[PDB]
Amino acid sequence: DPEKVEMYIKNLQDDSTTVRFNAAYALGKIGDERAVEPLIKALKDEDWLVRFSAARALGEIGDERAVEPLIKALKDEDSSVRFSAAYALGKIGDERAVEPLIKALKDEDPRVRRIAAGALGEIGDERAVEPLIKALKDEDPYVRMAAAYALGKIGDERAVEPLIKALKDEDGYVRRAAAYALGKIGDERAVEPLIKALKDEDENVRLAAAQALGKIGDERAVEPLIKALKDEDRYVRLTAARALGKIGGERVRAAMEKLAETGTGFARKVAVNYLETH
Amino acid sequence: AFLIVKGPSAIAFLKQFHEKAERFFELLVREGVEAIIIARGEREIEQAAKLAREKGFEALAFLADDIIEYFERYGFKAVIVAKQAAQKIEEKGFKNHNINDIFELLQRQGLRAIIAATGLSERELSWAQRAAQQYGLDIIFEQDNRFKHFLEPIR
Repeated sequence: DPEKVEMYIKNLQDDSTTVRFNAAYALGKIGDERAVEPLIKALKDEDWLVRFSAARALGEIGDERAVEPLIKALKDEDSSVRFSAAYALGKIGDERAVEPLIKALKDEDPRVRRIAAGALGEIGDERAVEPLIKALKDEDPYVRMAAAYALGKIGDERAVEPLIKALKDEDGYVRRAAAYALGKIGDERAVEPLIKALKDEDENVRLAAAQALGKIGDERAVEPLIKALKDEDRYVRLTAARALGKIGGERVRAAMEKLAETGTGFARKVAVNYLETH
Repeated sequence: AFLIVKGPSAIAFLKQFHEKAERFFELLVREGVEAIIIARGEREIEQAAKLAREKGFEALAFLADDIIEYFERYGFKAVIVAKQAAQKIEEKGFKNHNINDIFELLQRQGLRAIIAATGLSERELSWAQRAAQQYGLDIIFEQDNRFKHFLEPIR
């Protein structure tokens, strides 16, 4: 409805703060390209929510023209606006956002650093790799987590040994994220540190370790995973069982044969069923 | 129902739902909650409270005179529930548009997580999870999608 877009467009210059940000929101939802340049202008409104909302709306229209102005909004005095700008750019996906996002890895607001790491992950540009490896050292656990998620998604081998060390983190969220990222990268050097992680206090860590070992598909995991079938946590158990099927072969078909014979409980059940299949 | 119990664009924003707007703004500032619980309405709540307490989070609760005992029993800084029998409560000693932006307001005063309690509809769970994504909040609840908001930080 062109008549509505235009009205919200003029609404961008209203005197009411509320009318300005509600107009930038609505334009964002309509998603019409004609609003891009007027929204580019709102990125400098005296009021932060208006700016926040202009940046968000541009993330949504997805027009590459918003990129340089959004790169500027990354330096906004207000941390909400910077968050909204980093989110908008990761969503547009334009490689020009890359070095500015890398700079936002050092913002004083820990949310900005976090969504910067995420935006980087979404773009997939290998230049983010070493800076994201720095961020595994961040004072903030969520930032450390975000960085490992972004590294797993990027898939660059250089992330591996820094991710291994993150399996040693004090926070169970980062440990969970490091294991997940290692499973996704699928480098065999993770196989041994993940086997340890199967004995973690946090059951979210054990779950991800097991899953990660299933993806990796290396055979040294079989017996450590047979054991995890006796795990107190139900989800750790089911996942260990999933992981065993993913690593096919006969070595596991032989662990499955003895287990059908000398096994009890869930562990016996997956043995017969696996054998029933293959 | 739709009322709170305790015991700048932020102003232009709150106004939409003007003197009590500023009052129920000082709400969000004073305590500055680190957590919002979302529930249906009672074992679900005892969990969520000490689940939130597990991270030492001073918290708010949202759900749709039991409501007054939640204060002593859980320590909440505020409850939000969802006629006009609020007057009974006030006596006892307890005081186009994007409504979801309240999350950004709370975040700036220190909000860090949502905690979803048992029995929320799927509709409600995805709405809470969408908000965690879009406002960069944590959300705490069988598999991968428990951490969807971290795996897919850009929606």
